[PDB]
Amino acid sequence: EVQLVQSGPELKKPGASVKVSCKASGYTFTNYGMNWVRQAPGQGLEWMGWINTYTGETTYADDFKGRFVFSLDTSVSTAYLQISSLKAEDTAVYYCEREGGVNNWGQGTLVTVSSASTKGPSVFPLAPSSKSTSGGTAALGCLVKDYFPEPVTVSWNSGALTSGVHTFPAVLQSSGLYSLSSVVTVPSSSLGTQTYICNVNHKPSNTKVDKKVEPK
Amino acid sequence: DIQVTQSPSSLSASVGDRVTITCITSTDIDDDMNWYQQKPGKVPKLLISGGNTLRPGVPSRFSGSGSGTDFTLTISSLQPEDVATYYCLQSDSLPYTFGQGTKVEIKRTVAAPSVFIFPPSDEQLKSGTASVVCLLNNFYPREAKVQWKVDNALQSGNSQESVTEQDSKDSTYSLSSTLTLSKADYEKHKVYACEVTHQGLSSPVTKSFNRGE
Amino acid sequence: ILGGREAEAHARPYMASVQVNGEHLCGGVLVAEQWVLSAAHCLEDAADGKVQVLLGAHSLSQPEPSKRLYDVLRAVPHPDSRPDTIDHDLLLLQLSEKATLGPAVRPLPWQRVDRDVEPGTLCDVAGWGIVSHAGRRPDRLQHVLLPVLDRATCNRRTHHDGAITQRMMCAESNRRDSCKGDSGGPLVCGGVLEGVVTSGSRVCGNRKKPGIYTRVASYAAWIDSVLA
Ligand SMILES: [Zn+2]
Ligand SMILES: [Zn+2]
Ligand SMILES: [Zn+2]
Ligand SMILES: [Zn+2]
Repeated sequence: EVQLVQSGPELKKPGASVKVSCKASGYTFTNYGMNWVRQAPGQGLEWMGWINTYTGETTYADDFKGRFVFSLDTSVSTAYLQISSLKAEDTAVYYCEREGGVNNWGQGTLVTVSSASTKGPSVFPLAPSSKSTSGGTAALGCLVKDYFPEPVTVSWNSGALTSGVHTFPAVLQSSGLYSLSSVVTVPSSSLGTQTYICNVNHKPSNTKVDKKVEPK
Repeated sequence: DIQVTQSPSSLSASVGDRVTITCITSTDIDDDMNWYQQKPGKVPKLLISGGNTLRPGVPSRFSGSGSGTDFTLTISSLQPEDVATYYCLQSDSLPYTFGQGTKVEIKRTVAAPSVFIFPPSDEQLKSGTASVVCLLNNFYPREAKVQWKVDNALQSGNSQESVTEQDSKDSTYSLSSTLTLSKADYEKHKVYACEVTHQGLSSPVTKSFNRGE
Repeated sequence: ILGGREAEAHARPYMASVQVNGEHLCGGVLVAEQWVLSAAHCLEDAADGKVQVLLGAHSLSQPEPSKRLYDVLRAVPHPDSRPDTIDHDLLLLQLSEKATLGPAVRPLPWQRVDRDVEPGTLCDVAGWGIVSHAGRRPDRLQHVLLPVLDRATCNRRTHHDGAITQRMMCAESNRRDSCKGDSGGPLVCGGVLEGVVTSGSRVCGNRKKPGIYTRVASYAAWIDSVLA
């Protein structure tokens, strides 16, 4: 099966450069070119350009002419996007998309451009209670506070608990650090019986926190 | 170089309605129009490609029409899981061009939120900050007001809200409001309450806790 | 052939006309003394009719001493070719007897080394295929020199959208192209047979639809087996 695996999230200061990778598998790399697509936070898709994987020729959309360079490494079936003289406005998810056949995309790479430094989150429980009960339904969660930059991933019981899960979009606090909450609604009867752990990953700081949430 | 104008910017329709989205190109592109769907927090998915070809595995309720400059995407019987932003893409020649997108939302019956309040954790207190969380769960429409009251005194400038995207199964939203105080300020007060105003609630609902109790 | 010119008569002694009921259907290429290579879909299009191969021709209608019409002893389509695909579109035809060789009839050495023709290489395609969209059939052999188009460009969604495998190649089509009736004919790069014009419902002369050629080198073992 076709797969496109992109490199992890990045944090870079203004003026710096970044090189994002897109590793292809399950098909002959040089038989299909690669498109690069940008999505700034809460904005639309922008087609950046194409790289011909066979000849190395590139076509850039007008808005991406200058600081953006596509390149290859055919021996490891990988396409790269390099961005130079990084601006705060370059903060976006960058996707690679295989051009032609059954449509395939990479998972995206979020690049944040800021003078601020990396910070792992602190994970506090949002304990279930008597007034945190919807009759015979209870609510519990985790508060993923004070981290930079985006993104964070939150799962419940190693991805075994998905129903009723609401992971809120992160909000930037006055401190210039992000904070979010991930909640889940479960049967009140299950509180004593079932164990509830929130799995928090913050790749930019290699933070991996598992937090048990229990009635206080 | 080729330009694309997508409309509308956003729409709300009910389950079973027909949704129609337009894309107009600056120049004649024959039938080289594509349509992508991007669900909240997900990677874009190609639904229709050149010649209004429905991609295998995509429900037959999605169809494309048009040739030349004027293209249309039709969702014939809108389902809850179709909530997304849709983007056309012209692929006549390089560079390709996406449209500005159309946010498709579902209009459903009014649903009052379930309200929950969470005091700060003892662990967070040890650090010198208190975060009080008010949760508004599974409500429709998106418009809701959350007011924080500390010992019946109205709060301002010390809270932040975050709302989820419309749920793909029940078409509701959820909201979290976070009241942030110093440990010192937090311990200096007793009653912590969040007052919730929404269309599905006959009167504003308050969820409260007494610090320590 | 679209946007070409009349070929010099007998300058391509390998050029065969694959006929059905005495009428030109496809191009073909003499690869051995008794073997003509063409495209699998031509056999489908022939069906009921008498399949014959015309060698030593320039004009299809005007008689000449170099012209010789051969009966086909055996029609060998590639076992993996299907009517709803363009893959493995090869066909080998055994003539009733070994062809009489001379200035106007000579087999062409075909590519054995499985290495892609470099993009931009000018290759020559010849045929008695249509010369206008109106469907005009030339009486005399036509040819055109086409630049090879890389596979990645050819697989862009605008073009062939991933259908071009490693066993296939493309050439530029904008206003110059191989057309209906050219299928089965040769694509020759620097004196070597590299491709066979692939059958299909492709419109000709459109830049959005590059010409498609099956790479002979990919089928070297299958060609060797049938030719022995
Ligand atoms: Zn097309
Ligand atoms: Zn037109
Ligand atoms: Zn829900
Ligand atoms: Zn046919």
